[PDB]
Amino acid sequence: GAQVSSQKVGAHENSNRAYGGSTINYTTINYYRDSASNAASKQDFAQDPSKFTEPIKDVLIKTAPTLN
Amino acid sequence: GAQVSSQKVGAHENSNRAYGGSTINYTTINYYRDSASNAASKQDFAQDPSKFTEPIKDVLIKTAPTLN
Amino acid sequence: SVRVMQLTLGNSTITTQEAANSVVAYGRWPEYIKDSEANPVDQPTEPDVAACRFYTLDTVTWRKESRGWWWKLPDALKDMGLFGQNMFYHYLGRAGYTVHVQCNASKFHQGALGVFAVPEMCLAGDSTTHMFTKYENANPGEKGGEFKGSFTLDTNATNPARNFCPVDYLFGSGVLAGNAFVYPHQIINLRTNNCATLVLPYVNSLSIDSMTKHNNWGIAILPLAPLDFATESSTEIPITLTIAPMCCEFNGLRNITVPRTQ
Amino acid sequence: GLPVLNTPGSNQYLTADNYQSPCAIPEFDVTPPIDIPGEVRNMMELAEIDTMIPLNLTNQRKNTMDMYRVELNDAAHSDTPILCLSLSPASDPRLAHTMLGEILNYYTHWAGSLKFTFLFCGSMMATGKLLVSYAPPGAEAPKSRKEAMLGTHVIWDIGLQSSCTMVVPWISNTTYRQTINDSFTEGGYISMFYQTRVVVPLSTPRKMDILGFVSACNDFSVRLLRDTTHISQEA
Amino acid sequence: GLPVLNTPGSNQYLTADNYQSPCAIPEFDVTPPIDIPGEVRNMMELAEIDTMIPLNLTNQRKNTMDMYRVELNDAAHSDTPILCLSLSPASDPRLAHTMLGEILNYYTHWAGSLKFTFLFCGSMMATGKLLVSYAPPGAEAPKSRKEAMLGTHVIWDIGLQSSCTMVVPWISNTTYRQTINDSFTEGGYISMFYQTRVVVPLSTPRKMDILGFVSACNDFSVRLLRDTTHISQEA
Amino acid sequence: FCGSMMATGKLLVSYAPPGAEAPKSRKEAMLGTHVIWDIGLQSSCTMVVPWISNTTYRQT
Amino acid sequence: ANNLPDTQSSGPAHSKETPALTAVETGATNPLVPSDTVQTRHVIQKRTRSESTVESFFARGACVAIIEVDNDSKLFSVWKITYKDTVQLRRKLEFFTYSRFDMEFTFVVTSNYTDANNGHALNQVYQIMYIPPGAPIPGKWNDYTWQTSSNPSVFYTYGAPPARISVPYVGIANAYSHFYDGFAKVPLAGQASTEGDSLYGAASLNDFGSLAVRVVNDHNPTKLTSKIRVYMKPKHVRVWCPRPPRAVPYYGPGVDYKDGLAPLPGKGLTTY
Ligand SMILES: COc1ccc(OCc2ccc(COc3c(Cl)cccc3Cl)cc2)c(Cl)c1
Repeated sequence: GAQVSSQKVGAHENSNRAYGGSTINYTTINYYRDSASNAASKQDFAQDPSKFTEPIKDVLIKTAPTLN
Repeated sequence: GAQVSSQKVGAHENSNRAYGGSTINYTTINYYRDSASNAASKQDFAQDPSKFTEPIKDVLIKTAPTLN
Repeated sequence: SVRVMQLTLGNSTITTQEAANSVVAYGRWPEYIKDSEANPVDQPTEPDVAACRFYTLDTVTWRKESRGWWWKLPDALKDMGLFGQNMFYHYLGRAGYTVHVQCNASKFHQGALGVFAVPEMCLAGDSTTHMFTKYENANPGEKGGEFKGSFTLDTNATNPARNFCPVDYLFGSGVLAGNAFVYPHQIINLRTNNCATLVLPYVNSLSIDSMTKHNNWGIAILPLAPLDFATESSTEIPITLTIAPMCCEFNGLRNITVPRTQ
Repeated sequence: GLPVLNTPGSNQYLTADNYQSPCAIPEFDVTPPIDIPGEVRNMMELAEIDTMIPLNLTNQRKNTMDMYRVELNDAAHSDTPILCLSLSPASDPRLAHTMLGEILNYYTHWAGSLKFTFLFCGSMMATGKLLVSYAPPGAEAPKSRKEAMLGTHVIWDIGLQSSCTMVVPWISNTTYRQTINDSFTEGGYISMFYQTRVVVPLSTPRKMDILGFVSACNDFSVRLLRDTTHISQEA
Repeated sequence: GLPVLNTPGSNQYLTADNYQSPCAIPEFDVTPPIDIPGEVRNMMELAEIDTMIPLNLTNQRKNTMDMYRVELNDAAHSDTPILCLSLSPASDPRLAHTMLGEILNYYTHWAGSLKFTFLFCGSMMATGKLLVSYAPPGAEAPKSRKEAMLGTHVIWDIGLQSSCTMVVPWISNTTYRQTINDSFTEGGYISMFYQTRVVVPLSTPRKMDILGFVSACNDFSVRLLRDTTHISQEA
Repeated sequence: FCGSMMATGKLLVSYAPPGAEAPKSRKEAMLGTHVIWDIGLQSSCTMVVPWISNTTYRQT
Repeated sequence: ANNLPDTQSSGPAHSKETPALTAVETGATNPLVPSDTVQTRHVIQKRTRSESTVESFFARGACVAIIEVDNDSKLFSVWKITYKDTVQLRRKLEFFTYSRFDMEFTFVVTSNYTDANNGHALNQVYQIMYIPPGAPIPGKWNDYTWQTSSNPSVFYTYGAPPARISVPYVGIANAYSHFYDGFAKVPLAGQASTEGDSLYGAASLNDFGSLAVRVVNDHNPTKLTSKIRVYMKPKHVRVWCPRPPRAVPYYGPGVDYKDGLAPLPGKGLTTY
């Protein structure tokens, strides 16, 4: 039940282990039945800001005149 | 001897790990020989209340007249 | 074009020749409750055309000295035809809205109105007692309320007003008004447009709620650039508010609710 | 040995934890089970059994067998309620001590439909029609049959089938209600009225009792285990 | 048991750790989610929405609706600035309280491009051309249109399209700038001048306002979460 | 609309099927069939009075 | 939590496309990038928004309460659960209208002798009992309620690493409401003014219950005080409807204000 993800290496050691292998991976295993007990995975996604930045009914191009 | 079950995720993180993978599973291993030492699995079943709610000899339909 | 539109709901139609597009809040169009998100088990009532139509609330007048206006939904529509009837006869109710604010002037007038639709628009009170505003004052109906230029604490201990004291630059809630642009909005700049149109889906932490106890949306109108004309220190232009409920569905029918007033 | 790092929470005792521990009586020959009748798997099974409601909590009747009896009579038709109740299954004094109410007091939230069954204990010669009603919260509590009839109701005709069930559907704003009296999660009102009137011939008792029962429907659930106030211990 | 060795750091409590812990309310029936409109995934989404800038912080205008209004007039052409600002989005008093500035105050570093949009609120009969400018740090802050015109600038012609946007490109020595006033990571100057002049006919207001807005571009990012000075608590 | 080009305004044209009190305020009129006319380039506005009748034909 | 787009090189322009001009009246923000208004070079973007994700923004243990108990009724204390007793976490949560997450609670316990030269006591054990709305609240530091047969309790031994437990999403709605524009009651026509009156913006009178804390050891005449600092961290976070942050000082559980109403300093319009 182990989950193996890879790390985003910031500072690199003068090793090939700093660039590949299990040496740039980390392992995770959940010990509790309730999902609330789990830690945060932090592999979180993003989205389009459009719902806030452009909640416009008739879609407009920046090059084209906004007021038409 | 590890037992791998899946959790019933309540609050979901903005990750795909919150929806799949070993990240929504939990692992268990018994360390003691006596079953008394074990924790509760909590994967418990339910049953029909009929033995209490309808301990009637001649089965009756709700749509049909009870006193016949 | 971006400027000419026609909105038809039920037996009511609105036309405009000077629009600046329309905003659909959070990109969500109003909808009915899906079976997967349903809660109350009883068959809902959906008045449809009888309730989902354009209702014109009272016209307010904009002057050089105006600080702003506010309304609460569904509150402002509680006395509107069959929408109000269904609201009071049912324990639970849900609805989206099409808010159409109207304000025309001339090519020699200036001014800009910021029209904001705020989910859970909680306003600040007038006393040192927290959350002291009383039901009757929080729900003015179609006449709504007004913003003030400053905070004035109610000191009458014998007869507390138990009212709101929404200061304009503090957006009536202790936040800076310039940041209110994070909420769905449009601007009625007199040199550009006649109106502002906002389509609001139902927003809440529940699928359906009590319309009498809870106001889902708040409409705030603030003069971003004050009204000015030719050389007439004296200038008044009306601001009419027309709102239409959408996808109305009510649950929990019983005897009618008659709330306490004034 | 294997390098370890102690995380916060170490050496604590969570009363609701679920860990393993050594057995103090190892290799014990456990007595095998036998198939005993009446096994229970879920507490909700018990909440679905009809239990008699102590409807008459008047000073002379409360805490006696009379608290369970609601008397009717052959008087001319009246629009006044025979009984009134609030849908607060865990807190209303009339519901809080039924099997359903007892279980709800070990939990913080409840959700689902309920059903009230009434038994007519008059003679066979007695007839009558009654209106049982349920009004979702938010308006004035019904005080006449005219107001009650506008909400959920079942018109009970008395005859061979001695009982009548009225289902109080789950009509709520929140996904779960609280087991305490709280206006935010208020449930509504239950009331009964005479539709026509109880009619009896000569040589027949003019007053008789009806008994009420309450149980949970198959969509009923509770959550957040808590301690009940129904049991205490002094010193 | 299994031989272990406790490493330094054991039994400590790092406020920013990410470990598992036992659940105090096991088997709780969690209320499922509903699709509520307006969900947010990243704080940077909020920094990309135009927010009005309180440009006029003069003693009579600060902390009133007038702090947002910058007045223009039909006077003859002048080379003096209409407004001046420093590119310190988190620290300059005029930028520090915008939605962008508020978010930047919860982080120690910022990097990316910004854009300033100006709205003309004069009458339809009013015309004019304005020069909006951005001067990277290192030289004298522009005090005349002649100096401003030598840096990044957009000549705004007023007409149908009421607004004009000037993008302040990411021109920096360091890979990230600090959210505090620091010369090492200084950003430059923003200023506005009249290109020609505002012209209005008769029977038209000779003074009008313009409103400014600021938002982050799609290449904007912040790092190192810290506490803001924008909220305090006495006693 | 035969006003000058510099004139603007919004008007509400209404139609109320028979049976209730004839509308005397905009508040009553707005509850029936209506078209909100915005004055501008298109000089005219049309309001359709739909056939809403009990009988199949009305008398003249 | 990802990458940002590269800057593409952009040359001069002379066209009828004018991205610099716009109309903010529509309610939209102009999505310009540097190459729209200036000549740009190609830059391969390596910066990411990994730390500004909704999760990383809240992934910190914030203090929400400091419960105090004097082991010489103060032998035990009760804290009504809330996030509004402090200002820092509260302000961050209020950037949004609704939220849904799990919670991690860490308890830092400290104690000391009030007297520099008097008294002595053996190591203390604390009991932190959660009393869900409805459960009986302790009247004495040692009454029957502390048996916790159903309420979750945490027994902490002084000196041990801070205690820590996780709580699931416990709301009765589909999300937690940071703002509730309404009342718990509707006053009906005819009823006395005392009737149907409730607080504005308040839901349940007892939303989440409270914590009852006590020292389990028998109290000695020695003067001692203990403080339990409660730290809470939202994990597995989802938030809806952004709102402008609090600009003036908080004045209670509501959006009420009173004191610091003039937050901005003075600055010359033409002063850099
Ligand atoms: C929107 O932001 C929110 C929403 C809800 C919150 O509180 C809900 C809540 C409900 C129950 C418990 C009980 O938790 C505990 C248990 Cl079981 C055992 C021991 C100790 C604790 Cl501590 C704790 C918090 C907070 Cl603090 C912020």
